[PDB]
Amino acid sequence: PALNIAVLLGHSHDVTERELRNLWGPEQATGLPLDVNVVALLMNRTDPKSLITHVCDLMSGARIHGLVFGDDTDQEAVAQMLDFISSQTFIPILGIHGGASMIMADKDPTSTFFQFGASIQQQATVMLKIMQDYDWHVFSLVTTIFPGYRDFISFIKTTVDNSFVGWDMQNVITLDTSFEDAKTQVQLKKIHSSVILLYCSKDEAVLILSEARSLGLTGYDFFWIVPSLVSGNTELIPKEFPSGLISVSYDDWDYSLEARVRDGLGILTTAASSMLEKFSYIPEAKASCYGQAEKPETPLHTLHQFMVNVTWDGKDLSFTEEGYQVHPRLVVIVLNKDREWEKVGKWENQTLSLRHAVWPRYKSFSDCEPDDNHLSIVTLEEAPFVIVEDIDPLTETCVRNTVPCRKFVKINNSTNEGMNVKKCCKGFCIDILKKLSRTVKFTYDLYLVTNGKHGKKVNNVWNGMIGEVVYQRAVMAVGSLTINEERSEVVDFSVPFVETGISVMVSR
Amino acid sequence: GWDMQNVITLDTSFEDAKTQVQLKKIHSSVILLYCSKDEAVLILSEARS
Amino acid sequence: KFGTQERVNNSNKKEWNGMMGELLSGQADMIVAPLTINNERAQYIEFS
Amino acid sequence: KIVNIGAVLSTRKHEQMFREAVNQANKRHGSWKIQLNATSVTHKPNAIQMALSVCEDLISSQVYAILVSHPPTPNDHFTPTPVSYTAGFYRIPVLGLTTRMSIYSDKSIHLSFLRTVPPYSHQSSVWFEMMRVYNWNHIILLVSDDHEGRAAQKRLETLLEERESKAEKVLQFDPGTKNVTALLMEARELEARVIILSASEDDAATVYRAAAMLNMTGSGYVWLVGEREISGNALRYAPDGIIGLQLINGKNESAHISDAVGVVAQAVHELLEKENITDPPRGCVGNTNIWKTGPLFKRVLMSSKYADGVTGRVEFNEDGDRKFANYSIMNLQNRKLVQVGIYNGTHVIPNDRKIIWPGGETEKPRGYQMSTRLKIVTIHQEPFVYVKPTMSDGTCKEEFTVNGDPVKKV
Amino acid sequence: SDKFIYATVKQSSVDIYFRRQVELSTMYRHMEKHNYESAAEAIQAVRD
Ligand SMILES: *[C@@H]1O[C@H](CO)[C@@H](O[C@@H]2O[C@H](CO)[C@@H](O)[C@H](O)[C@H]2NC(C)=O)[C@H](O)[C@H]1NC(C)=O
Ligand SMILES: *[C@@H]1O[C@H](CO)[C@@H](O[C@@H]2O[C@H](CO)[C@@H](O)[C@H](O)[C@H]2NC(C)=O)[C@H](O)[C@H]1NC(C)=O
Ligand SMILES: *[C@@H]1O[C@H](CO)[C@@H](O[C@@H]2O[C@H](CO)[C@@H](O)[C@H](O)[C@H]2NC(C)=O)[C@H](O)[C@H]1NC(C)=O
Ligand SMILES: *[C@@H]1O[C@H](CO)[C@@H](O[C@@H]2O[C@H](CO)[C@@H](O)[C@H](O)[C@H]2NC(C)=O)[C@H](O)[C@H]1NC(C)=O
Ligand SMILES: *[C@@H]1O[C@H](CO)[C@@H](O[C@@H]2O[C@H](CO)[C@@H](O)[C@H](O)[C@H]2NC(C)=O)[C@H](O)[C@H]1NC(C)=O
Ligand SMILES: *[C@@H]1O[C@H](CO)[C@@H](O[C@@H]2O[C@H](CO)[C@@H](O)[C@H](O)[C@H]2NC(C)=O)[C@H](O)[C@H]1NC(C)=O
Ligand SMILES: *[C@@H]1O[C@H](CO)[C@@H](O[C@@H]2O[C@H](CO)[C@@H](O)[C@H](O)[C@H]2NC(C)=O)[C@H](O)[C@H]1NC(C)=O
Ligand SMILES: *[C@@H]1O[C@H](CO)[C@@H](O[C@@H]2O[C@H](CO)[C@@H](O)[C@H](O)[C@H]2NC(C)=O)[C@H](O)[C@H]1NC(C)=O
Ligand SMILES: *[C@@H]1O[C@H](CO)[C@@H](O)[C@H](O)[C@H]1NC(C)=O
Ligand SMILES: *[C@@H]1O[C@H](CO)[C@@H](O)[C@H](O)[C@H]1NC(C)=O
Ligand SMILES: *[C@@H]1O[C@H](CO)[C@@H](O)[C@H](O)[C@H]1NC(C)=O
Ligand SMILES: *[C@@H]1O[C@H](CO)[C@@H](O)[C@H](O)[C@H]1NC(C)=O
Ligand SMILES: *[C@@H]1O[C@H](CO)[C@@H](O)[C@H](O)[C@H]1NC(C)=O
Repeated sequence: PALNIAVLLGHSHDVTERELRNLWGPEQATGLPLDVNVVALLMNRTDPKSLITHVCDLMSGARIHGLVFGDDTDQEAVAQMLDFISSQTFIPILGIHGGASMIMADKDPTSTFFQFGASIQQQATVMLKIMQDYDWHVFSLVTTIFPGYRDFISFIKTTVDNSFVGWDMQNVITLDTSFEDAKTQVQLKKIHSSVILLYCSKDEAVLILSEARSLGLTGYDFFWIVPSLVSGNTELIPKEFPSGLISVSYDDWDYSLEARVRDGLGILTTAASSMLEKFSYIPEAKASCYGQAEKPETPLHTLHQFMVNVTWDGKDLSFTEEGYQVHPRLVVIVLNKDREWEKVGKWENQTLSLRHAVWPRYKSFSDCEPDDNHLSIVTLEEAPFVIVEDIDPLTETCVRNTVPCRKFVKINNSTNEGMNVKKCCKGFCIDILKKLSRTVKFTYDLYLVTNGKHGKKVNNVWNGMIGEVVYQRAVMAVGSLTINEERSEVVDFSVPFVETGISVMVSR
Repeated sequence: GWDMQNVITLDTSFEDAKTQVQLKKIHSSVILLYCSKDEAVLILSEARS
Repeated sequence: KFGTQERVNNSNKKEWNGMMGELLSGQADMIVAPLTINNERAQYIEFS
Repeated sequence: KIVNIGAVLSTRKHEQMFREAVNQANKRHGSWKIQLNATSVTHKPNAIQMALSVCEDLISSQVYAILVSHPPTPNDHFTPTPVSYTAGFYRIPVLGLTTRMSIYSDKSIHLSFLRTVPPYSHQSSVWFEMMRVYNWNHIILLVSDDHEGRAAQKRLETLLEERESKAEKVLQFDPGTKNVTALLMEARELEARVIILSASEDDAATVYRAAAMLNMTGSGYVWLVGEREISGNALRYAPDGIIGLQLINGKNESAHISDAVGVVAQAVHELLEKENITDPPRGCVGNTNIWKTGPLFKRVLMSSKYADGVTGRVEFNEDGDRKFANYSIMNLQNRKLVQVGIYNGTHVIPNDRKIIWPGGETEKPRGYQMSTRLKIVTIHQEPFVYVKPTMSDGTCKEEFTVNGDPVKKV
Repeated sequence: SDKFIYATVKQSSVDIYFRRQVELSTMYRHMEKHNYESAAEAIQAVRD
């Protein structure tokens, strides 16, 4: 049995037809019971008439049992068109890049059309994971009348209702219109220092963020989380977008179009192999789009139910009933001080890995007030005073009477680098630090020290707490730090809170 | 035994980015205001909003 | 089991078990048992 | 100066009357500044044929808005879907004449789709108004698993949120299922006696047959359904006393055509007074760029209120759907349907007709029947609840306390 | 300590109360592995 797959691309990409055909030449028995004859095609642009004619020609002539579509522009409508074609042709159509990669809400029940993208629910889940990892439990929700907001709000409410984390949701704001006129400033002014989940369009986000800045809602302690709708094209960035704007999107940097086409062809091949193993033979495609065939056109067996269980060589590219990828390749990016989108974290296998364990402070604008109440504090593990413990397996976050603290742990002594693991620090000194925060009204980023041990001057260079404080890497050293003549000379000390001398321990 | 939370000075305009976070910093139930009537109207309107 | 809000490993959904699971799912309408009252249990059901 | 308007109509006489309405609107507004030229095309059995014809005839004619209606054939399986996609490519607004499917209500799929009739999802609002009239608090939902059932359930839940109340249960069944007995068995043990059903005609007929064979049509039960449940085969098996809804001019074509052409003419006249107005693209082939002022035309249509519409005051909400339509609450009596009142945009007003509730009784049934069979759950605690195995007779031996009083056992 | 083991019924009110308490967490991690399925089993275990 020979399986014909048509791969449609545009002239914007540099991939040629010969390269597309050579893509399916690995020669390791990719299809055990069948062989794949990939046919490629290139088109100028995307428009209804030419796209439909090309698809009909491919179905009638090449007798394709599937279709892989790669779009270059950002026209979302094409995606819907593709779905319609499926509903009229029963040929599985895969969205790869561009407009075809834009996810739609509800597909036709009889349409076997799937996309390489992430749904709004997955984006909201990734946002919640980002907020939980950084312990930004308190947050607000700002939405507009843009389509796809009711289901987003419902999913957010369902997630906040069914999560063991506190998730102190302040309120939900729905700005219908007249953002700068009236009836909207009163709602936007009642949000305090927290995290804002903004859902709108890019041009609408322009005005929303401009008014938020005009209302002083873009400070250092305000973190804005937005979906891929307002991120849009990575190349162009509005000037009024504040730095530190965390967004989630389908990655376009590491995941090249060649890998996209290879994964699509592999998905089609493994679905065909599974169907051949289960059913008898691949059904022939429809004769032609036109002619008004007198039939139900319903095949006895289709590939719709065989794409739920898909496993390619290394990755799990399974799909859901609605057509969303079970494990989409989602990337969390930020707008750095250079006014460019920089990749930060990734989300695969329901595991979120961030490059920065602690969120760095980002200057929202050139005229923003300088950071003064946010402090970096070093702390060392001491059994009576500072107890360091792993993340709670149940809540997946720091438990009560504990504070987050990142420890720089290496893979081993062999490597000259390590990662910051966010553990939970408690004890006497941690409680004292919490009380000081509650009194003086300052925020802290407590992190363990890995250079020295309680401080010692070697080669006229201090390490440990004294070294960290003197070299401007921290503002204070809360812990079991003993007051000493040289230490007091080098750095200033506070009033002692406990009498700690030197003593001798002996066995009874 | 008074509880003086803070002192806020509205040196700049009453509708810019400033004088909003400063106003938001108020958590007490009693506010002692001191200005002239013309900007008093604006400050009270902003507080009401 | 008396009843405790426990996280199911799949899909990460809160679920009540025991008398709580029986009552909240509609399988039971009233619990006459040595059920201790506390803050967590009063959030979802009502105690006399 | 000339402004073209495209139409995809069922019959030739419909096209002729649409052209006459275009001429009437041009005469009313005045053709001295702009002349409204109307182009029309008849439906075709194949959706791909529609997708080709809309580009070959309507798009190539540089139309500003397309009026789409259902074909004369009783089939109603998403017929206007192709057009709404093609004109959605260029953000060309599409006015829906008699398309009540709510899948088009989601603007995320159909970028530019307006309609002069409310979808089946909005019918839930009517039921909510009944909630305020007959004082019903506990209800049972029988929505389907397709998009219509989900949308109706979501809208009803959203409307009940403001009352701080929720439906007792939301039963869901797959479309086109021969057997539904399990859902009715599950619903029987519940206390709520208000059943709300919204599905296809075949599913509604199956549910009605099951309820008739399951003693669900007796006294104390009230059924609230939409239009689809009281039209066609679903009417044959509908239990007596069922309350259904029908829009006044849902199946009417001429009135909707006239009102739609009037509102689109008013919107075009209002829009052309603005500056840098951009003409629509000509032809699908060779032009992949969207219409520059297409979204502006969409907002103009959505913000336009017709003065004297035949079907009523034409007004579109934020979802691009018809608002404030006349609903006729219409009840089945003696295997015949009679109007028992009329529902306006916000409130329900009855008439001199007497409502006959299911079971034949005329008194308004209570929302629920109090269940006196409490399902009791108990845990094995030795000091409180001793548990003992029984003998072969079904009961365990009776004992007595120190005072001689017998111990009560269940 | 290892020599002194104290436990309670798994998934009950006392488990919730001990889990929520801020100073009582240290013993909770010890007791969570020793919880019994019902009161009768715990009574039998403490008896012998
Ligand atoms: C998805 O496909 C995989 C691979 O074909 C299935 O895994 C095999 O399932 C069969 C039948 O249960 C077992 O006999 C094999 O031992 C499995 N292989 C491995 C490597 O685990 C899997 O069961 C399929 N899942 C579904 C839901 O269809
Ligand atoms: C995909 O995710 C699952 C769930 O996290 C991973 O399964 C876990 O694998 C680790 C590593 O061996 C175990 O410690 C966990 O106990 C597993 N959990 C479950 C629920 O099975 C799985 O390894 C991941 N697959 C990858 C990363 O390829
Ligand atoms: C004005 O409307 C008339 C009526 O539809 C248009 O005439 C049609 O034009 C199309 C496209 O060329 C032809 O396929 C039809 O056969 C024409 N109809 C008749 C009866 O001849 C006319 O083109 C429109 N003019 C403008 C400027 O849009
Ligand atoms: C639909 O399924 C239900 C449940 O399987 C069927 O109900 C059974 O009906 C028979 C008599 O008709 C009883 O003896 C069984 O006890 C019922 N089942 C249960 C679980 O109570 C029902 O008959 C089915 N419908 C049709 C048309 O066959
Ligand atoms: C539905 O209700 C009818 C009437 O209330 C029931 O018919 C009676 O059922 C009883 C008990 O089975 C019989 O003793 C009578 O002879 C029946 N009368 C007639 C006229 O049929 C019927 O059984 C009920 N059905 C269900 C499924 O509850
Ligand atoms: C659709 O509604 C219109 C408007 O009510 C109906 O047209 C009316 O028909 C009657 C009887 O022929 C006339 O007296 C009115 O003057 C007409 N009104 C208008 C505005 O034309 C039309 O008959 C209805 N169509 C159907 C199929 O019921
Ligand atoms: C049915 O719809 C018509 C719309 O044609 C309603 O008639 C309007 O009623 C209002 C309220 O009295 C008047 O101000 C208008 O002048 C009437 N005509 C129009 C063209 O709007 C009629 O009231 C509706 N039926 C109801 C609500 O029972
Ligand atoms: C729908 O009908 C109701 C009932 O007649 C209308 O409500 C009345 O409106 C009049 C006119 O303003 C008031 O004087 C009455 O007090 C209202 N009564 C109630 C109970 O609300 C309602 O205005 C109608 N809506 C429309 C759009 O016509
Ligand atoms: C579009 O592609 C065709 C080939 O099918 C080509 O002849 C034509 O020149 C292309 N259009 C443009 C604008 O390049
Ligand atoms: C760790 O590595 C350093 C060099 O990087 C080495 O000097 C030291 O002895 C190592 N410690 C061990 C192997 O315990
Ligand atoms: C890993 O660490 C251990 C303990 O420090 C050490 O003995 C071992 O040599 C390390 N592995 C290397 C250096 O490859
Ligand atoms: C995961 O949950 C399922 C469903 O409750 C249960 O059967 C299974 O034992 C659980 N496994 C673990 C490791 O908790
Ligand atoms: C086009 O007209 C609109 C409406 O007045 C205006 O906002 C816009 O700036 C104009 N654009 C140009 C390029 O003149």
